[PDB]
Amino acid sequence: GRVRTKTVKKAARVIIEKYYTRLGNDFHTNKRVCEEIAIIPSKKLRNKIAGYVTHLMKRIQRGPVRGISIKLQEEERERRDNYVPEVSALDQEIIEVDPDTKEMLKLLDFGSLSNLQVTQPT
Amino acid sequence: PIKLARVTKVLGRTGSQGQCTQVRVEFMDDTSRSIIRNVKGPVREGDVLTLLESEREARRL
Amino acid sequence: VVADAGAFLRHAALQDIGKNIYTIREVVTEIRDKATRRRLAVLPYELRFKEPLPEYVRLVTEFSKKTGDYPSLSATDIQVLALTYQLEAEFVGVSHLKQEPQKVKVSSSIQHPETPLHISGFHLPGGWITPSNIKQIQQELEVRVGCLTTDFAMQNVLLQMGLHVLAVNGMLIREARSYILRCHGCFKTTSDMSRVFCSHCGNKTLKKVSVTVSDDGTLHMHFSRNPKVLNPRGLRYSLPTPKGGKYAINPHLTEDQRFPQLRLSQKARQKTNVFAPDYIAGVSPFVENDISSRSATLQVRDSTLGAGRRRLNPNASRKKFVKKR
Amino acid sequence: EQMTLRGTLKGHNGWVTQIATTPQFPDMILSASRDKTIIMWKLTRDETNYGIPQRALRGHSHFVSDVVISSDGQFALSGSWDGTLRLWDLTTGTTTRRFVGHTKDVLSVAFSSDNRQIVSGSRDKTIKLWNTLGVCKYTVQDESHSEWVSCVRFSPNSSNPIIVSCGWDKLVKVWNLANCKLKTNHIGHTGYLNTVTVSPDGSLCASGGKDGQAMLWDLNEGKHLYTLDGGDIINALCFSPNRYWLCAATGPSIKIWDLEGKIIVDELKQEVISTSSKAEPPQCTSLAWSADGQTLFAGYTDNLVRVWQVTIG
RNA sequence: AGACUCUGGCAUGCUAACUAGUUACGCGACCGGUCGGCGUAACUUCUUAGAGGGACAAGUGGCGUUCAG
Ligand SMILES: [Zn+2]
Repeated sequence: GRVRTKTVKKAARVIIEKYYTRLGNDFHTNKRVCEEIAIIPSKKLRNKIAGYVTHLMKRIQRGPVRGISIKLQEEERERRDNYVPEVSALDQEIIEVDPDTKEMLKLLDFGSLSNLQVTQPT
Repeated sequence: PIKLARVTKVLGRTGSQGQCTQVRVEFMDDTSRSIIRNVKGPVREGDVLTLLESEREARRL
Repeated sequence: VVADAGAFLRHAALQDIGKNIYTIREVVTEIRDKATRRRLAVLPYELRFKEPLPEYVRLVTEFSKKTGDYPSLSATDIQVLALTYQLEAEFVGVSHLKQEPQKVKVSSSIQHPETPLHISGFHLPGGWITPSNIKQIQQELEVRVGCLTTDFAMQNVLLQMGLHVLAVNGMLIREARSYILRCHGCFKTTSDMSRVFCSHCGNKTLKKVSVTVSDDGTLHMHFSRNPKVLNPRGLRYSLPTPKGGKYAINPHLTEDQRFPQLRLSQKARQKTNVFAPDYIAGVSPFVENDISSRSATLQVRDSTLGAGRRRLNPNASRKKFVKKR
Repeated sequence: EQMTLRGTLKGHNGWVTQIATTPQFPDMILSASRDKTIIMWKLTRDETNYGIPQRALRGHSHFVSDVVISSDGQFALSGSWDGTLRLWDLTTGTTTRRFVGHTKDVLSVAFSSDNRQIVSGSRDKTIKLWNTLGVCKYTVQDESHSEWVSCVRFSPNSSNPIIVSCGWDKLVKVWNLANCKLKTNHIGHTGYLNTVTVSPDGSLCASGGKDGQAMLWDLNEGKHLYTLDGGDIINALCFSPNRYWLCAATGPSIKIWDLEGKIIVDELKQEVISTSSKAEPPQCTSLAWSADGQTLFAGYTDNLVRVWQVTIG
């Protein structure tokens, strides 16, 4: 059958990683921009690269890939990562606690905690 | 009695040398009687056969 | 009439029943079954894709974390819930539906959680599965808008609001009998039945508890007052030193530990179906075992295979000549 | 005021990239395509079909990216990816002159009401001035564009003869004849540019591209005026000669704007099939407004020209 | 090994060809036509020999851990 070359793949990844903005879904446009971006000797090789780019973008615009880093999804990812809510999830009104746990707390000087609700195992 | 046939599905290749085709036969007698038969030669899905004996049933199990 | 993914999945042809047929565009694209997608490709098109306002989505989630279902829910699940709420607000009066649910009533019994009540075939002292009973087997069956939700986590939030919902059947659903899991360390409930570690404290400590939700909006839980359940039997046992590599099967202790991939070959994990139309021609009555591939010699097994073997306590006695894979 | 499909035009194998409508004849309309063929259509507007092809202008060795008509409906001009700029005769259906100078893909072609003023815009990073006979007037190199020259149009106005050139370098550059001097730089875009269209009055220009935001600039002032947001990428931009209407070809659909109130007029899309859910709908590459003021000519990736007519009510 | 290069298939697009050919136009021969008869204005269809294109699994559908294929 037919299988993609390592060289073709790596170059494609480079081209997507750097210049995602220039590329699209039109194969020919992607080919031409590739030709105007990278130092490619062979036509066939260039074509292959373009194809790989095209496939990649068909795939990538649906959802993010495992391999490369996009210059928009880096920002987006960062935004999603450095997120914090308004109210902390540990700052809770009433926390449910075991009798044993309560006992332990008492044996640590913290018998004067207010937020605890000692629920019995029914 | 001579009964005409249909081809519902082409299953695989039987025979020693891979010469016989195992084929699902629907009847053209309106009945949904699906008997699996062996054919010699090229058969595609949508062929119509002329079976000499309809009572026969080819290698099932 | 807001359709969930379960409606298409169970092939509920209730396109004749409702007129307000609306769904999310996401839930119909998430289905991986070919027959349901084939059904989507044919059905009389009166359905209309709708996405709700973020004001309503914020309002659903506001009390979804109060009822204790929000972790069990999905993103798409909230979307359907919000769709119903904003559709009810559009046509009918919004004042019908309550904000903030009710305090749950605790009612304990001495029955074991594994008792086969509410299983249709099983019968105590006549309860028969008949060729008439098959379409009747649904749940607990009793005007303009509703839902087609088969998921209980969905149904719970819907009925807490007071949104009149239904199932694959024509008439409205009143009482919702199902099981939920409660962790006996942190007491945080999940409606997701599949999971084995809790979302909160991560231990393998989730235990089955039966719940009922009325159309009124009241919840009650039946806790097991049975010492067999909360018994510290086969729990402390010495564990092997953690091995890495390709073949090492670790004892499985957290929900998110990285296992080395050990899959079964396609020759192996093919089950024989006898109801195939072309089955009779195939030489042998059963699909051949795999014995040639590496997965067989490494003794890679399916998750369902070896189930009760896990339930036995490790500090016990296996037969003198067996090793437990 | 509504927009409705009057008919559909079939005749191209490759994508319809540019449509050129003539003011002189409201009965014959020219359409460029990727199948290396530019078809002159004879309109019949029957229930069977809206128009039958009359002549197919074969000659180019690559995609015909831009076609343009003349002041009179007797001359055509095309710019194809092979670096060839070809002057066509619509009467004979044969080439008259061949304009050779570019090394790369000739993207866009410009033509005046004066007629003896031809400007080609190529990926060669170069603007070239041409005579009707084939003489190169002036080669532009001194700070033309950092990247590909996307689209080039003139100003159909009795005032200053101004050329507008947008590029892939994120800039809109304004040039003036006889001096060939950079008049106005227009900075305010995210992503590459695709199309430029000048007002029929000769006062405003509209530029768009990747961002999906049609940026409106003034010709006389050199000033920002409007920003018109859209869903997807902009392929083509269009003006109405009578209605003061900015029609922009978006992703799969077309979006019509009224600039007087910044209001949407109508969205234009026809697709019923839900079976191809994981497949992307055919994009609309070309867009041209007819001389009538009611008829729209839209070229798609589906290699199919669709026509839109105005039904009042 | 693959990749690299060539080669072949394709161009009524381009570059040319007094050792390639066609068309038209003159003269002649023959019965308004036939002529591998002869003489320069048409430039490449045929012929040649080069450049540049052109195919990349490009697109659609199905199958696929929904990815590799
Ligand atoms: Zn817990």
